[PDB]
Amino acid sequence: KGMVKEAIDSYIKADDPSSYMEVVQAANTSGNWEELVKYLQMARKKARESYVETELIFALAKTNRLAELEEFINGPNNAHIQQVGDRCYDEKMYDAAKLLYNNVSNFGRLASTLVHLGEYQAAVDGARKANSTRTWKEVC
Amino acid sequence: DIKRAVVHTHLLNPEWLVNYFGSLSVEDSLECLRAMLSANIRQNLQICVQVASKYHEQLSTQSLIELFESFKSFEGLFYFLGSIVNFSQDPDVHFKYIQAACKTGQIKEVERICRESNCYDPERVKNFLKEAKLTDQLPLIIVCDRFDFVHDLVLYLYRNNLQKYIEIYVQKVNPSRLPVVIGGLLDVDCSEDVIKNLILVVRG
Amino acid sequence: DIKRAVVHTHLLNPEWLVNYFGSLSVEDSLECLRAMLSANIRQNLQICVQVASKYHEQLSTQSL
Repeated sequence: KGMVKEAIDSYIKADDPSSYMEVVQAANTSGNWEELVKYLQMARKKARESYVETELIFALAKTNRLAELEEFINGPNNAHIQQVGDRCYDEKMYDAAKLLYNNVSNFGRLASTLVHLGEYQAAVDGARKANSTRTWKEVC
Repeated sequence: DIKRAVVHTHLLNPEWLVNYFGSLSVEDSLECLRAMLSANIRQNLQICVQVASKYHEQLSTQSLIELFESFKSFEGLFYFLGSIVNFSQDPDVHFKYIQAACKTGQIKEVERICRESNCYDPERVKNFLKEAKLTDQLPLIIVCDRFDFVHDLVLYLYRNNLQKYIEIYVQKVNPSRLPVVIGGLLDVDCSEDVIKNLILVVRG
Repeated sequence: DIKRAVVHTHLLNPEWLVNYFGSLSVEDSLECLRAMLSANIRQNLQICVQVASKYHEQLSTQSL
């Protein structure tokens, strides 16, 4: 029936991480990026996967829980950054790729978002370590 | 309760017992083995594996390996599946044999199968490798470039530490992927003097 | 990285290995022993000492 809000409590009492792929298929169908957070946060301790962590940081950036989105990554994330970093600028949720690419050091893609951020002092500091044509010219 | 061979195993000729269980195992030897492994003494230990290299060829059940790894599996699975990596095409058997190689240091016998086997998901593997930190990382840099997922491996190597890994990689393993690795190092902007020093190494 | 005898020690005839290390040890067998003892299994254990009763007579180093 698509009771994505109600399909969760039927897993809280179970802690069954299975079928999470379809949970995600229904998650993007309706913005509910606060309770999927809890589902994935506890299912973390049941299935040490990567889909869990990728979609977790996606939901975190969706709900802009930056203070702990930045902290989860600093642990053994074992995730796939730059695949949700793609989703940052594809959906254009800036101040997010700023933090994804920071500890991953992808100088060249962050600056494309710092275009829209407004900062220029650190943009050129990202470009001097990039030294790519695209980076320099877009910062200019 | 026919199952009392746990006491006779200290005295009984295991050869004809292997055939006693090759017969009469109408889904029954699973339970007798479960009983023997409930008393998995070092004396009656390997006998559980000598039988095991007969029935896998017809039924390498995941229930068998589940009740197996349910215990320590110090080297039991390594000796069991040491002979089953060949004549197999499953991801789980290879992955769990590899994970059994992490229990006692036998990494030299793992680097061979990373090349030989080509019928497994290295993604779950390399994730586990970074989780169950190998501690002598040196298969991941072989199976990864075997599968060409280096764009993040180079980064992880620079992140943790780089004393030999890239150097011995390009030197021994495959010097054909040096410049792509330098592309990675320049994406992350390693020090240029390190690159000038690294290139001085001999090539293949 | 010539040092991979840690795996061959379970199978290799230690006698000629003692002389393999009696030669070629230009301040090198220290590191190979350091590697073997990084995997000081009970199997490859005493072999570290069988070699040890040769080089002490020239250099019983305190580093050793």
